[PDB]
Amino acid sequence: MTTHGRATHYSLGQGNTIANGNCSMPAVPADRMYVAVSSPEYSGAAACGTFLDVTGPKGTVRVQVADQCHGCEVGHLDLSEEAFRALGDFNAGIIPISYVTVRDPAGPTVAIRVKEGSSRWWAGLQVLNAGNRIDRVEIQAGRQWLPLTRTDYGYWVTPSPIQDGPLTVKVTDQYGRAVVLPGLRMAPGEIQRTASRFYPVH
Repeated sequence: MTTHGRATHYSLGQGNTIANGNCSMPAVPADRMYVAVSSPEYSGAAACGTFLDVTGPKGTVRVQVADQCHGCEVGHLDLSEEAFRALGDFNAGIIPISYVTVRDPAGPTVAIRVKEGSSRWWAGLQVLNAGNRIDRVEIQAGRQWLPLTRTDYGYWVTPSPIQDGPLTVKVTDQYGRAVVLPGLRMAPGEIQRTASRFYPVH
């Protein structure tokens, strides 16, 4: 589904090592290709981590959805300066664009970052590199599953305490595909990379 609209530009700059953009990314992407999307498209942070292929005057660039543009209408992207320069003249100010959300974008394996401050009492998890929208995130409780609550800042939080010991996390994407991630540690701040993927490399 192609959206027709416009792009302006902004910058998160260097960023920090904790939370970048409303999506609270661990880092500004190294290629500096990212975007802030309108509140409806941000969709309570459900758009976080997804990718847009944006077509402008000079060609097409892929950007990671990393932020919310509160003042943007639907169809109006706030591109990183770097993405904007790739599509148009930097001094243009605003450029016409068309864009689509990328299905199953190439990328690394799934990772989980436990939010700083997390404990058995209350914890937050961020899912990295799912590629598409995440429908739900669950933590194992015995042989049941405790469902997490999607925050509007890129994490999933516990509605009630979790069990001690290694965490097993189940992540189901918008297309019903699930990954189960065993052996995760209560390691706040750490990016815990796994072997799991929702779809293959090729």
